[PDB]
Amino acid sequence: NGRDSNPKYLGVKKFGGEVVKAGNILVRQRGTKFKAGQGVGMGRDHTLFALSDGKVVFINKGKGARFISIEA
Amino acid sequence: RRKLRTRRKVRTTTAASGRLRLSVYRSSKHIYAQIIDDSRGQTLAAASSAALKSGNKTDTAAAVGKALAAAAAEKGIKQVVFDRGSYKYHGRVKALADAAREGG
Amino acid sequence: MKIKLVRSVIGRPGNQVKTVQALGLRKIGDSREVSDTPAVRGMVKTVKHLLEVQE
Amino acid sequence: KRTKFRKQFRGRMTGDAKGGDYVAFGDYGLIAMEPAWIKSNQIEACRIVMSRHFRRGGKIYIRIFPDKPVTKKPAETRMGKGKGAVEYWVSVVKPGRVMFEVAGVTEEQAKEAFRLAGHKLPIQTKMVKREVYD
Amino acid sequence: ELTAKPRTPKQKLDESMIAAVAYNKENNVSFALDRKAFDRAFRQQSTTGLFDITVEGGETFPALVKAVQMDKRKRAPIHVDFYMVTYGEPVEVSVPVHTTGRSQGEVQGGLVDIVVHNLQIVAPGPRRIPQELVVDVTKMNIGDHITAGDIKLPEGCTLAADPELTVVSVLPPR
RNA sequence: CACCCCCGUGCCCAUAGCACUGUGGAACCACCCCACCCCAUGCCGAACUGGGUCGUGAAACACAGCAGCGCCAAUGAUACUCGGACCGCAGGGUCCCGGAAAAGUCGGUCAGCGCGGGGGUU
RNA sequence: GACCAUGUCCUGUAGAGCACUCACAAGGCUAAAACCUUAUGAAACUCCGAAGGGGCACGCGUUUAGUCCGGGAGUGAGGCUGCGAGAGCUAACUUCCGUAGCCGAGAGGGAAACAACCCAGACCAUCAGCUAAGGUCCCUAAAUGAUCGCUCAGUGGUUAAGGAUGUGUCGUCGCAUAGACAGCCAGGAGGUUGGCUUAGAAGCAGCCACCCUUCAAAGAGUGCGUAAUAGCUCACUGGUCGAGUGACGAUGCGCCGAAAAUGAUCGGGGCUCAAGUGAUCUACCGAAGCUAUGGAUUCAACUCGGAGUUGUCUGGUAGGGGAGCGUU
Ligand SMILES: [Mg+2]
Ligand SMILES: [Mg+2]
Ligand SMILES: [Mg+2]
Ligand SMILES: [Mg+2]
Ligand SMILES: [Mg+2]
Ligand SMILES: [Mg+2]
Ligand SMILES: [Mg+2]
Ligand SMILES: [Mg+2]
Ligand SMILES: [Mg+2]
Ligand SMILES: [Mg+2]
Ligand SMILES: [Mg+2]
Ligand SMILES: [Mg+2]
Ligand SMILES: [Mg+2]
Ligand SMILES: [Mg+2]
Ligand SMILES: [Mg+2]
Ligand SMILES: [Mg+2]
Ligand SMILES: [Mg+2]
Ligand SMILES: [Mg+2]
Ligand SMILES: [Mg+2]
Ligand SMILES: [Mg+2]
Ligand SMILES: [Mg+2]
Ligand SMILES: [Mg+2]
Ligand SMILES: [Mg+2]
Ligand SMILES: [Mg+2]
Ligand SMILES: [Mg+2]
Ligand SMILES: [Mg+2]
Ligand SMILES: [Mg+2]
Ligand SMILES: [Mg+2]
Ligand SMILES: [Mg+2]
Ligand SMILES: [Mg+2]
Ligand SMILES: [Mg+2]
Ligand SMILES: [Mg+2]
Ligand SMILES: [Mg+2]
Ligand SMILES: [Mg+2]
Ligand SMILES: [Mg+2]
Ligand SMILES: [Mg+2]
Ligand SMILES: [Mg+2]
Ligand SMILES: [Mg+2]
Repeated sequence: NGRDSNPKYLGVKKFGGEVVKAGNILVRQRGTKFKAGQGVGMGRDHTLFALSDGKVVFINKGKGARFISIEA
Repeated sequence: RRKLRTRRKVRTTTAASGRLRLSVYRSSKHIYAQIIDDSRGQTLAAASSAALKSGNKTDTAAAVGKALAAAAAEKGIKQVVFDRGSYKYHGRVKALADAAREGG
Repeated sequence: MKIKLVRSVIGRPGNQVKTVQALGLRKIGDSREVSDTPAVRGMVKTVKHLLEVQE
Repeated sequence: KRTKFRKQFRGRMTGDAKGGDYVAFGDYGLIAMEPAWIKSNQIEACRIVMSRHFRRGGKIYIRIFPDKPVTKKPAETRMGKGKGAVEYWVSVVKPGRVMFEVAGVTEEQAKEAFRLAGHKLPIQTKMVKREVYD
Repeated sequence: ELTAKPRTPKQKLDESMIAAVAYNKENNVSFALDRKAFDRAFRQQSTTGLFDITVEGGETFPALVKAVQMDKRKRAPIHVDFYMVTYGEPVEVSVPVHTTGRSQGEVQGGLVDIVVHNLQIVAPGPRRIPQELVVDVTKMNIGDHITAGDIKLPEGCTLAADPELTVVSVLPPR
């Protein structure tokens, strides 16, 4: 063994209560650990970036049912 | 099962586009076909077939579409999204769309 | 509230060091009056083991 | 005591027991006083001796079990390369976790059974009788 | 008897078997007990009976011990739970099992194991619950198991466990 | 939101779900009804689908009862831990202050809020 | 800026649980996978799940740092301790990471001695004062201090499994002025030289099983005995006897366990007629920390055309900057 692979510094890049420019990246994820609410659009590797400038808010009933909206 | 309708009604993510959606219920030919702004829990333009008659269901459906087109144009609406139900765009409902956008 | 340093800041984790510094006693044997505001009351609870709280 | 198939290696730590602080099954029993690993062989010696005291008996539950491999490095080698391969299995035994639990044998007989069964053990232990059990 | 100790008061080295709440729909109550004097009663009653307490204020309150929270490191009690008795078959209590006499397998066979030393049942009588359950094991043969289904249940008691579950069972030697 | 009830479509996002079950009937919905063709089945009008009344509330669905199940769930007590301060050679553990679960008991629920329409008391 | 408080969001550790995966404990059920009652472990298991922790916003509050831009660097070998892990043997003044602090770069008091530990960051001067850690019998500064005990071991002043009628403090179980525990005399029984055994096994090698008579009174019955019985004792019985005893337990301080190499020791003397100890309370000693008087620099405000006042600062390796002294 003695093998390993680079860190992928994934996360909630922008936490609810953070104003965001358009195109800011807010969550990094392997998949849909977050499912993108209103105003946000999710990319190829399933990072989801805000489309509209404003505050970031978490809709989060959880269990795969967590969504990131942006409010203007 | 009828995973046609939850699928087609998750594909109206473009209610985020601002257009209203136009539900239809090719059931008993009751084809009531409401128009809805989803943001409020509100519907804006009913067209139930209570006593419209008009004959066979495929043409009574177009009658429902042509009547609802006026019923919604009165209030000031023009953007449209045809949220079909489980039903195909097979004709008896397709007439509803033809007659509806014939006179928006 | 009355406050007096009676413990060195040396050898104590640096949050306690910037805590005493913003409290504004730079040497043991200093004292000061303090506001009742929860911010500074918690600023003093954080390093109460360094100080003699009087009131 | 040996585990029939696994994943290969482990690690270690301790804090007080959360599984099996109360006795069931038996009449009396025995409890640890000290955190520790216990090898397969320490179990088997307690079984051998308490089966010596329980001829034609059959009242010997063993409510513990070597789950954890522990792997000494080979002969004389400088450090470098893996944890060799496993040398023996051990069971974590935190205090208050029962090990042993007899039935069907009179108090002084079970008491002597537990004397010998503890003396082969690497820990303090205590015999208990059951009554504050939900 | 018990005194009030609401919130988190300190205890005497006389254990005062603290951390005791009695509850139903009505009211929650205070902790403080009288240490060994608790144990001297509990072993006699042992979940299958009730006894009144008299904190200052409430001169009486019946409860039947729901559960105990003993220390693990030093086999001693700590916290005890209680439930009030609203009477009129409301009681869901765990009766101890007991076995009578010589069995036919205790004659020539071997072991006589109680697989369920206690078993839960509802009691039609609230203030009258069995203190035990003597079982007539005399007539079983070696390798047979008395199932719960034929366990005597005096005075209209229901059985809160599986009819087919084994309770006692004779076992072969070795 | 005059009172109920039906078809639909939302918010909610198992305290709303399951099962047992009873009411429902041409008002609504639902099966049955026929198929060369619109249209379709990698075989079947079962599914879409097109042409309709009888018939029937069977099944499905709606709505009530329902605490067997699931779902939630205290208080209390712990586990643990932020800071402080200690003991044991060691594994390990204690104390002061404050935060504090999980499991279980007690107990809670077979929901709760809209919007448009259809037919009722005529 | 920084700490701290509020608000909010994100996390899958400790713990805890088996609901999936691997494992695994006693049974019931059965062509055993499966299934149920009961029972458990898990770095690569999670129905759950703190404490904390990070980002934002505010400052609803104390503070003084920050940011960028340009010149010069050095450093890129770390060391310990505590907490959390890995590797190791739950070895190492071991090796590798996280984290806090010290050391490096650190003087001063304590720890006999001692980079790391505990106290405390040295501008200068004083034959001034209060204290920290640590101390107060003599060395050696300062109570042979006070009060309730604890240990008679030099424990103190080197471990453990394990043992012990050692001793205090509680605490659970029995049998007693219808008179018990040792303690003296008195009896020891009945089929029965009891079934089951090897060659004989007969309280008394030993696998299987313990009921029944005669009795105020005795278990086919304890350790011994030659290979077997006797034999002196025992568990109940008794005149006497005259009042407490015996058992497992929690613990506080101690005993044993406990052998290495030039000569011993707690730093030494010596300490129980406390100089050990656990609990309390003072009174003082005790530092280059703090306070007093004097004094000078770094900075910054404040005044006059570096000066002076007030505050403040001044441990220091590589290094950067600044003012100056000496020689031709
Ligand atoms: Mg850990
Ligand atoms: Mg458990
Ligand atoms: Mg390897
Ligand atoms: Mg609580
Ligand atoms: Mg605190
Ligand atoms: Mg801590
Ligand atoms: Mg706490
Ligand atoms: Mg700030
Ligand atoms: Mg864990
Ligand atoms: Mg972290
Ligand atoms: Mg602002
Ligand atoms: Mg530069
Ligand atoms: Mg290097
Ligand atoms: Mg390092
Ligand atoms: Mg290892
Ligand atoms: Mg090293
Ligand atoms: Mg090295
Ligand atoms: Mg160096
Ligand atoms: Mg330093
Ligand atoms: Mg020093
Ligand atoms: Mg030393
Ligand atoms: Mg010295
Ligand atoms: Mg040196
Ligand atoms: Mg030095
Ligand atoms: Mg050193
Ligand atoms: Mg200290
Ligand atoms: Mg002094
Ligand atoms: Mg002092
Ligand atoms: Mg002196
Ligand atoms: Mg010992
Ligand atoms: Mg004295
Ligand atoms: Mg003084
Ligand atoms: Mg001084
Ligand atoms: Mg000075
Ligand atoms: Mg001067
Ligand atoms: Mg300096
Ligand atoms: Mg200085
Ligand atoms: Mg200097």
